[PDB]
Amino acid sequence: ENLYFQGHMTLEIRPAVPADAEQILAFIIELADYERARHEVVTDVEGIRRSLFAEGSPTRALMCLSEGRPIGYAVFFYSYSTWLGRNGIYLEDLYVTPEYRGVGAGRRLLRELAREAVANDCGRLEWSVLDWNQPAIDFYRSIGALPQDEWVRYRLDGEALRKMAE
Amino acid sequence: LEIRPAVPADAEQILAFIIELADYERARHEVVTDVEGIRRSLFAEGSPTRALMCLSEGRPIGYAVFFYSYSTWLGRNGIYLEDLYVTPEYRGAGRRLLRELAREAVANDCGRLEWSVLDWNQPAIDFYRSIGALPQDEWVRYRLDGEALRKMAE
Repeated sequence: ENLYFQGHMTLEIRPAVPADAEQILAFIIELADYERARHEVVTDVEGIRRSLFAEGSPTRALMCLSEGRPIGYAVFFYSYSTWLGRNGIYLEDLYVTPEYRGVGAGRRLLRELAREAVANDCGRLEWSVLDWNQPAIDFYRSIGALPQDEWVRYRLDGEALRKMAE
Repeated sequence: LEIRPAVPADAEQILAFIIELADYERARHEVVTDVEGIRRSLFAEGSPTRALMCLSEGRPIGYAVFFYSYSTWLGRNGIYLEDLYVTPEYRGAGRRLLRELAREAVANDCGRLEWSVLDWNQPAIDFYRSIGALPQDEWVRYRLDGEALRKMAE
């Protein structure tokens, strides 16, 4: 004998502010750790605070909270399609703490980005997922998102980038 | 050869090149915009997107289109290169366009310069390999557009 029932909490989504930096970094680390890349986080709180909230930063961040109490975040920026001749939005990070993965916070963050895209005349909302991350893939497939698997992303960074400039 | 920022007057030439590139990428039919649409978006007041023109002796020979990304791991902006193209009769202009983008990346405190390539496009892959670029092939890009995007918003 036991009993299951629905609980209801009011959740909040708001734009992030400079004071959110320490929490945002905390969540960035948690996400990177889930993505098996903890060691790749090389920034610090002031690095995040300054770059994310610079005047004319291309990047925007949202916080998700419960009587908050932050429970998740998203970081995104505008992209462009030359084929559509329209801006798009690219979602870089999306994360909800494990404890709160059932309440629909992740989905609503993604929905609000979609609303922003449509409201701003954008052709596409896009993001990336690790090929081994089947739970996330299942979710993205379920909402009608489609893989762009003909494309491979290439990167210049570190010394190779410096040499290309020099 | 000359590399310069694109201006609204370049829109016609940019679109012609966009179509040339799309055609090579086996996607000519995906270009659904006109010059007007390019003007209104690419050259909108407050536009997040930039373009570079490559010219040889006053003649436009190629272009790039790019925007700023962000790495939460690095705590740094990056640049994402959407389009890079040099017309056949002039194919080292492409390398020159990339150099300018890299210089822009370095001056603007960017950690990464990135772009995408079709897996069948071996000439592009060969070129990118030759400049020290590395494939980020653990990731798959996902997209919502059209009805799926509209329905998600609602």
